[PDB]
Amino acid sequence: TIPHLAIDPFSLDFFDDPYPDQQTLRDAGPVVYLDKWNVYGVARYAEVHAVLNDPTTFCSSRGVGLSDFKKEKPWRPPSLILEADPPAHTRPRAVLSKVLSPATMKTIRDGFAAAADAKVDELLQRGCIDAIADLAEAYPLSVFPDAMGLKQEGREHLLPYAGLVFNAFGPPNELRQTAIERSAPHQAYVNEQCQRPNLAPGGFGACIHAFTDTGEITPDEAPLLVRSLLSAGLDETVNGIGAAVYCLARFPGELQRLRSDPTLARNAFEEAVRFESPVQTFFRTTTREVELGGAVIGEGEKVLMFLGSANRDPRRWSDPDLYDITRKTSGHVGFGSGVHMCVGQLVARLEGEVMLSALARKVAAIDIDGPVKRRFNNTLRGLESLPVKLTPA
Ligand code: HEM
Ligand SMILES: [Cl-]
Repeated sequence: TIPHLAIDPFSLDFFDDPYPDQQTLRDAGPVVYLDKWNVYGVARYAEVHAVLNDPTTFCSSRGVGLSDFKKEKPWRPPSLILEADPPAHTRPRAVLSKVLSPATMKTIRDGFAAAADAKVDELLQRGCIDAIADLAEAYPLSVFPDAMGLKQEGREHLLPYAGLVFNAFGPPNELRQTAIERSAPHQAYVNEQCQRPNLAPGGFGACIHAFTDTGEITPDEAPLLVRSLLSAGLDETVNGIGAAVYCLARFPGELQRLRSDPTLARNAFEEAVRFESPVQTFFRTTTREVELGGAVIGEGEKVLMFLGSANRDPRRWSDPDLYDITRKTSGHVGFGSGVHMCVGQLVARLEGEVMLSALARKVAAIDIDGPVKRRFNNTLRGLESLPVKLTPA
């Protein structure tokens, strides 16, 4: 009933161009079995959405990577929020919801937008830049560690730690094992920055620790919750911004539209998240036998959701492979869906919006003028290097 496929969704060959293989996964059926890793796969929008919105049946507490925590030790203590199910999930989720709240965005927006405008001004002075290192990476590094309240020393550890976390979701291939091999110093830095004295007042980290007063989290829970914001947030936002620039470079008509109406900045970033889906994949584990799209999956089985494929499923999207900054993007799963939907999505959309706004107001053209190079990660899709020439407006 269920087709078996030999496609390795974590192969370098696959990362180089996933889109043909994703149609193959979508069209083979609503539920596939991937023989290479012994997991079920769902690549159509409808089934991905169904799995995300039934956390009771498709739990996260047994891990959202390939590894099943009922069978193997996690490579690090479990996240109190990503790797938890309701009800244990609920109060740490509420805390991070308040730490990264609609009202909190007001406190940071002016400084985030000023840093984005200043970065664009700086890059226009240079002309030909690397839109990854010099923009997609430089800008979040210039705002988020400060907004966290991190000290300056040691920040070189943040990007290697983030890439490790997302490689560790993958299967035990060389990408993952090389990442854990090099992990000890980055792990040591992050855990130490999670302690309350090392987090500057008014920042996200201090604010998490302040919630230990309310009964929502205990003092001994705060460091692990801070860890969440030093694990998630950087690489996806970097890849999202780099994806936006990439699209604006390859689809100049959309840059011209954005220039003519800079208020499209926020949706242009959201369309970039759907179009490239920085978070490509996530696992769930069945807590029972379940019927999913005509297929029967037993208990304790790993289910791989293809988020990026779901975002390009023609059964849901008109012209899915076109970048359209006026698309009705509501309902894409680039941030997930349901109880675990990205709690930091307001931070990400804010960083993305103000950067695209600065480009929309300050740049006339963005032209690729060098070899484009892809960055390989078990879970993240993004670019290594994007040489562009910026033309001032
Ligand atoms: C373009 C940027 C981003 C993308 C594409 C993205 C993607 C995602 C996705 C797909 C999930 C779902 C996890 C699941 O369903 O198991 C998630 C959850 C999460 N994200 Fe984001 N994220 C982004 C930015 C951020 C930022 C900026 C932060 C923090 C400031 C953050 C923190 C978190 C946390 C803590 C969770 C776990 C939430 C929970 O389990 O309830 N993310 N993210
Ligand atoms: Cl760790």
